[PDB]
Amino acid sequence: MNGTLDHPDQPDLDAIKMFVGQVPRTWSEKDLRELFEQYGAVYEINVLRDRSQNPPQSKGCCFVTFYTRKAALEAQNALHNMKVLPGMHHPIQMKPADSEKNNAVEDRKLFIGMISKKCTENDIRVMFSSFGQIEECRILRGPDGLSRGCAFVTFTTRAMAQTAIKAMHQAQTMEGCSSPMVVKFAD
Repeated sequence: MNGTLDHPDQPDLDAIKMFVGQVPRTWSEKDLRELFEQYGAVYEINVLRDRSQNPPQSKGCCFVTFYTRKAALEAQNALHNMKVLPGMHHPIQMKPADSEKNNAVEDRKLFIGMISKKCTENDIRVMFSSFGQIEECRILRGPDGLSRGCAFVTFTTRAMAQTAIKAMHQAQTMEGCSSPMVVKFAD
């Protein structure tokens, strides 16, 4: 028969989801499945294109779902949120559930190069708290006796993060240490 109980055997979507961008698409769908099979036990694979017409065209995107999450672990080492291919002329991008990359912190990153030695990591939070909600606060200091002068920050909304730039990048500590200050979103 045919029925979409949504949970005929698996009462949890704790399996695994994968998203790919810029895939050769030089082969068929079934054949494509084989490629993902090398990462574990696949289950459902769908490739987008939309009747492969002119207005749409195969966007080279494919998402696969597995049945053995344990097997999916290996795939992470094989690709993870960041993957690198030869680069000759056959690039493909494989990432797993961008919504739960786990490395959501990287989603919003700020980089500071020159900061006052009298700056602590949590202390940095205080200044950034003036902007909005902060996900993570990081500072780099050396046991030389003071902070080497570098800091990393993670900010909920990129827009809010941009504000920090104006507060630092467009201000500089020309009063406490008398030196330009640079802060920019990671890339």
